[PDB]
Amino acid sequence: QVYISSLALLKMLKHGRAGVPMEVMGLMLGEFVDDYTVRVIDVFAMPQSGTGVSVEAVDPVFQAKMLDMLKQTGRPEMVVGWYHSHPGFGCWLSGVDINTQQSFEALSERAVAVVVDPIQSVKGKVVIDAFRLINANMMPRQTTSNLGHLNKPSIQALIHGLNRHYYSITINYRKNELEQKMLLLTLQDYSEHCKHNESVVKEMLELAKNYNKAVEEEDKMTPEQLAIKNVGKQDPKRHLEEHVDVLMTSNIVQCLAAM
Amino acid sequence: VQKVVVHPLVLLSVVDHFNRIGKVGNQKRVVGVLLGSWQKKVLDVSNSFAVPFDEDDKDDSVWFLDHDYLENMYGMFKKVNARERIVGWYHTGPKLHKNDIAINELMKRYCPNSVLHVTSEIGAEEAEEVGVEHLLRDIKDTTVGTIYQLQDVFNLLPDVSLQEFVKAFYLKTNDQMVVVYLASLIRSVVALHNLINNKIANRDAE
Amino acid sequence: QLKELTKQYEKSENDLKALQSVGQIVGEVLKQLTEEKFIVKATNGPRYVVGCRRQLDKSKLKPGTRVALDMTTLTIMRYLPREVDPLVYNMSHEDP
Amino acid sequence: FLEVQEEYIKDEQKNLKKEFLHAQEEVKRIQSIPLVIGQFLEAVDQNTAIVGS
Amino acid sequence: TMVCVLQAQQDAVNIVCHSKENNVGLITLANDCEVLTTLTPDTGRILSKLHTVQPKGKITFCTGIRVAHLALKHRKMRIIAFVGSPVEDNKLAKRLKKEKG
Amino acid sequence: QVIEYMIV
Amino acid sequence: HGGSLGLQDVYDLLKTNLYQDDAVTGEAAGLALGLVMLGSKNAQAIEDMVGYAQETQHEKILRGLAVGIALVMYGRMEEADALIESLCRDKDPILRRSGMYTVAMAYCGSGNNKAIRRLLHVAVSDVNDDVRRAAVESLGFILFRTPEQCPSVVSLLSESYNPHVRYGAAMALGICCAGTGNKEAINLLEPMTNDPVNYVRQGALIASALHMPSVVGVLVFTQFWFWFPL
Amino acid sequence: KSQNLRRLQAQRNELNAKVRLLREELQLLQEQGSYVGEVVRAMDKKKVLVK
Repeated sequence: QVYISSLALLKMLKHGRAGVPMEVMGLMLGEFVDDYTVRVIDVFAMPQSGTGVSVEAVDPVFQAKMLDMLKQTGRPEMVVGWYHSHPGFGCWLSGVDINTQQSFEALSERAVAVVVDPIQSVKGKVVIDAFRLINANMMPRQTTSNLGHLNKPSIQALIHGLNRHYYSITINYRKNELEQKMLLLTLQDYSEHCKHNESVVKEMLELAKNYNKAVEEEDKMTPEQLAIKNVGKQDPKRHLEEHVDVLMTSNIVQCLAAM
Repeated sequence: VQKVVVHPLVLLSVVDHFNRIGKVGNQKRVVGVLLGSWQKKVLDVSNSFAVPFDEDDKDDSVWFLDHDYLENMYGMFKKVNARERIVGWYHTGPKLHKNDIAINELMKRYCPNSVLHVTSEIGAEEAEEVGVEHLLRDIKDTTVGTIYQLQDVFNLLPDVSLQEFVKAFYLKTNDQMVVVYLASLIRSVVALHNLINNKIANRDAE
Repeated sequence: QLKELTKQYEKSENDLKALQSVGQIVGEVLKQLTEEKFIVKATNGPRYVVGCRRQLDKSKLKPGTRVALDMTTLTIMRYLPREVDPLVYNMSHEDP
Repeated sequence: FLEVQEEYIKDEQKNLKKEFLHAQEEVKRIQSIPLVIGQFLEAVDQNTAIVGS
Repeated sequence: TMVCVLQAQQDAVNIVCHSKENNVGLITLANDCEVLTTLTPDTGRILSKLHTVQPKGKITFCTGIRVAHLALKHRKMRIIAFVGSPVEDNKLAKRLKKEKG
Repeated sequence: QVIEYMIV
Repeated sequence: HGGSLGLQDVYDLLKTNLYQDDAVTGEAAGLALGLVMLGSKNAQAIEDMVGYAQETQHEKILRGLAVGIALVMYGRMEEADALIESLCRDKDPILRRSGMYTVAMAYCGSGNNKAIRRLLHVAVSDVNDDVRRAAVESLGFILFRTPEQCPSVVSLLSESYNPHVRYGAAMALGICCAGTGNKEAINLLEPMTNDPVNYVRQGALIASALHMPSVVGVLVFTQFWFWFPL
Repeated sequence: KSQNLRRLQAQRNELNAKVRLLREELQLLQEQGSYVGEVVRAMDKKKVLVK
């Protein structure tokens, strides 16, 4: 349903992550065709107060004047709606609703905002969700059976009690091949080759002595998964595997390119 | 003086900007300024306007402005974030000429370092790669899951002189080969330990 | 009829903008400037890991510094100097 | 036909390695500011314990 | 409009700003081009160019015609072109025939 | 030995 | 849009009116293609539907690459198989979805297993849990006449990660035993049910519930996304 | 070929079970933490009397 250019996603994460928690805000720009398919191309970072920002961020001269400026040498069409930048927890909007819900119909019903999370999303899967005006009207969309993943939110009572008003739908994504593609020696005996095969073979010596002690010891009188893998005195044997792995990616490969 | 780092924030911004100006005609060196922290190695982290580029179509001897518009977006992003200073400016790929060095010089106003050349490094995207690693789906990063100068070029080429160097090269290879032989052994042993673990496991599951 | 209400009423508009504020819990940073995240000790509270202000002066955040922390999100705020009790009812006043 | 789904299994092993080493990465959101620290005491089994907050 | 640029040029620019949203401007007919301003309802800061004014160099007409051509093209348009100087010779007429208090 | 130089 | 659902001139009228709906015109176009598609397998029509100026912000990739696949099945199976191409490699996820759908009747009679296999590797290369849904749909629509073996094929691929494809498998194999209760459907149903997989639950339900026009009505029945009209 | 194929089924099902409890592991840890304590022992129908 709701679409994004994902430049709005990166400027979104930029403005959010830059200003935590401070709940930074802004408002994006796009176009409407039907019920709720909203292409969002650019988010507009409206400025920050001291520590608590509200409807006062809806300024005359900043969004009006700069909407004229990047209307001229940039994004031409009308705005969509706002956003909000929840740090930490996730998505529920208690004091946010009185500062956001009444603002929409001043413009249009074709107006969404979105709460994001640049703290708990360290991921490559960032928490994004728009919503509705279900302040009132408890009075269609076959969806293939209610869309799936909003019968799986973090089902928490204050969140789901917020979801009575909220009703998120989807977040689509676009990108192009160009952008995709874009994003996608030596050292020899300085001291290097010696002093990382003079090092690691010594831990292979006495760590293989402790591997000897491990195989001698656990051979008999062993039960219950070696007392839960020796959480204590970690860790024999695997250490040897790791050591073996470290040199054979190094003492060959760039040495190979030496040839 | 250090090099440049990168943030693909400005890369997606300029790429979307040439998705903007790509109407009928107008293959244009669209110059827009950057704002961000400038110090030792940086990127000038965020883009700006352009005052879009048109000369005649190729007669590139006439300019774009305002300096008050420089401090429109650069001035009123200070109301949003105050960490920034202009150095960076871009244009299209890949051709440059005296127009571009004349906007380095003529429209200078700070810009000591701004190549979009020794400052040549295309960065890491610190602390905001969450908006990159979500944007690195189908086909993935690797796959994830998988005359004077040229006169001085060949001054440092010739080496077949194997007496000394050859012997040395032979030797090092031998020593490192040995290391690998030593290793490729203890992982074979611990692999065999996993074999007897699996065989006694399924042997007891009989 | 207007300057009176402007001065001694519009000066008292400050109650809403100050009423918007939220207050900040205090604590002592057990240092370990774990770079992007520090471990602080609240006063009657647990030790725990906190993120940072992102343009704070980290280089002088010494182990054993009173720092103010956010309540809901809990990121560290503006620092504090080392406190004093009502030792103000001790030093600042006696029988001289 | 049993050669058909032979090409299925190799692709599924490869792609489950793709999203598997991609799938040790979605668990790293639960470690996020701010998390209370409290010392570890006795381990009892596999992935549970009796940590002391 | 867009007005190009020590006694005649001073007076001719000082009244032409506030003579007539019909935004003012101030460019030159100099070398490598100075624009200094755009279409803005602020008119008096053109007078700010009068403080530290310095005509010292060479005049080029057609390039400044290209300056007002662009800066007024990407906004009616009017090119006010002051001259007290010999303009040498070299498309200037026939390009803008389809251009148009 | 570049041809000669299974581990994966 | 409704009018098309209810039922050369007709075709072109639909296009004109179906190429303007942009709500009613989307569903209308879908229905139009469906009841006019048959099996023309003509270059003109194909390219026309394919290139509706990239977007025309139409309902989900033109009802899921409707026109193309529909007409392909409508006229043939060999030429339709040849076309699978665009959607299959088409950049847009929707294009690929459409391709999968078309490879929906193309080579029925459990046909060119080369094609099947190819689809199968695309059936696990899908960007998300959708295109995979379409892959399952195609699977179910093929392995038509033959079966008892279909269950085994779907068996291993039935349950896995991204619990959207799991449900898809159901429909893909559901069709195989329309028809009949067993050929391993019952065996591979109970285990799949009673699970959070929200979409999966519904898939199980429909499987439990479960000639050229009868071919079509199930092929569109996996467009359980859009509205009711199935 | 079918026997070796079912060995590959064992490999694929094993890795798929790994990604099962990793995926529902990352949604799983959003639940609660059990307490711990000594008791004086029960008397009756269910019962404990913990402390």
